[PDB]
Amino acid sequence: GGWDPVLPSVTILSLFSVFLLVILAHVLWKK
Amino acid sequence: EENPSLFALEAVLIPVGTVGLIITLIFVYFWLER
Repeated sequence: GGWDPVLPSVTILSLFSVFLLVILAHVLWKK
Repeated sequence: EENPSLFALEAVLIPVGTVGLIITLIFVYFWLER
């Protein structure tokens, strides 16, 4: 109790970007 | 009349680019088979 900070939308979008990036690097690495 | 700020938005900067390349790559893998 005392106003807890909440993560922003930019951070979530950033996370999704990194994850998708890992998919691209994984497919090219395994190719 | 429109603004270029929204055209260079975040979705075009990384998610659209990665999603497109990822979909194309997985399709390429399926085509190759082995």
